[PDB]
Amino acid sequence: CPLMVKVLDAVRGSPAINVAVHVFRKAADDTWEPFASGKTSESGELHGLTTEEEFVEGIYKVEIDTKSYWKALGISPFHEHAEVVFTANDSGPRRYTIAALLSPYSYSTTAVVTN
Amino acid sequence: CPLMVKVLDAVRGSPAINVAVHVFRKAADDTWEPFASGKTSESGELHGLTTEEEFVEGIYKVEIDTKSYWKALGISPFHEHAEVVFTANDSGPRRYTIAALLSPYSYSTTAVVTN
Amino acid sequence: CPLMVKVLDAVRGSPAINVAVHVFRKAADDTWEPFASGKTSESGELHGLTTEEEFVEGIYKVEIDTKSYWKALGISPFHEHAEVVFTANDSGPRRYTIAALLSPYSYSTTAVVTN
Amino acid sequence: CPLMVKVLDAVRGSPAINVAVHVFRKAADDTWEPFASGKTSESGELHGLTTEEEFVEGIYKVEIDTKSYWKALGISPFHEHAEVVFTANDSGPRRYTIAALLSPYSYSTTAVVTN
Ligand SMILES: O=C(c1ccccc1)c1ccc2c3c(cccc13)C(=O)N(O)C2=O
Ligand SMILES: O=C(c1ccccc1)c1ccc2c3c(cccc13)C(=O)N(O)C2=O
Repeated sequence: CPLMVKVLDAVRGSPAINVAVHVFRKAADDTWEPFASGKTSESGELHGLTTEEEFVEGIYKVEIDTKSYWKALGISPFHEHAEVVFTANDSGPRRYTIAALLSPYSYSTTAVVTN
Repeated sequence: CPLMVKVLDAVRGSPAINVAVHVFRKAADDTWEPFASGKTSESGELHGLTTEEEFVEGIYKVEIDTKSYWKALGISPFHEHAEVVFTANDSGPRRYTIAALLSPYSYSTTAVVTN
Repeated sequence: CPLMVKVLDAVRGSPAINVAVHVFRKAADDTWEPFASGKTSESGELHGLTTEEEFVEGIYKVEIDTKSYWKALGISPFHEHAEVVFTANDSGPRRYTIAALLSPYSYSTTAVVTN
Repeated sequence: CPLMVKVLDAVRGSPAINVAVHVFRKAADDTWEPFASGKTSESGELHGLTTEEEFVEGIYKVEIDTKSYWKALGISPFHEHAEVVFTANDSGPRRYTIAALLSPYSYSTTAVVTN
């Protein structure tokens, strides 16, 4: 897949399993169109969101439902979600791994982009 | 102020200066209503966004224009911006510091919430 | 002070208070010579470690006792400590802020170096 | 392997390739004994450091030579290295992934521990 999302839990030192992830693409009218969604697996990874032909140039938003993840563990976290917004494929097709490392009052996100 | 934003640059080891920050409150119709904005100071800090009276309970979005910052430095960035979305004051008024540490392909954000 | 250390807790969204910090200078024989130490304040900050005269060029180690902090909170940690090792003042005296953001299984450290 | 190290570059959004990594184990006399070493591959991963039978309980230090990585890219970074120190296998054998995300003036490190 040209787009993979990986989510880790910095409290438990584990993959963050069953985290909902929604992907949107900015349409010509500037609205966010639903693009793909899924949940992280037991390895904290979400594969198969899209294909090379569907994943054309554009601005994409990945929204990771971090609040439901923490709430299910009993925690009332700070953030409603973790959103990552980015222009994709501007210089031709690339493969993107969007990684997120989650704590109740902090998160980090990183992209690894390969050709 | 009950809300302060602080932005750091992990490439130069410095405050991130003159970074545009916009704050929104979620409206009854789920749209984002612009509320306050500013540019970070020489210390990477943005003070005076709001007041205790005005900063009522609700869902808030802080959008940090990370792409303009990296463009100003001649460095290719990944993200269009860094967004932080949170519910405020759920258990009473708090002082919020939203800190963001920026790299071209990664950012982290942390909330320091004090009483 | 030319050297300040600031520690934040990503689980509680707070300064990390009463965290032990030890600073060492590398000796001619490659051993670590203890130099200064302290505990972070209510703001997570440790000031007054050293002075401009004393803080000459050299390699310095800051060891943050993250394991004691997490043990005090009843939370199982991964690391024995967080170490930060750096060469100081290579291009002249600077003011260094060493910031660390702590989670039980992850930490980040950043230097803010100003003139 | 029960111990894997993965290193990423937050400036370029890429694996950090050919990074030297040295692992030490604390001996009964409290000294650091060399345990294993290697370099990250094209995927920024270092596999094969040890075996399940060799990787007994103990305190381990992983030193990642982040300074040589940056210097080879023309950058004079803040840190001399990134060190991660941890007790392993205290509650029986586990598999450890030590991940490090590198910027010139910042790094983060995370452990994913699985059973
Ligand atoms: O988020 C921070 C951080 C991110 C990665 C590593 C270490 C600290 C951070 C860095 C520096 C400061 C702060 C603060 C609050 C919350 C986070 C940080 C803060 O109040 N101040 O003054 C910092 O300098
Ligand atoms: O973002 C990561 C990170 C966050 C904080 C500290 C160290 C690494 C991170 C952790 C683990 C993995 C990855 C990956 C890509 C990008 C970032 C990470 C990745 O591909 N894999 O396999 C990781 O395990």
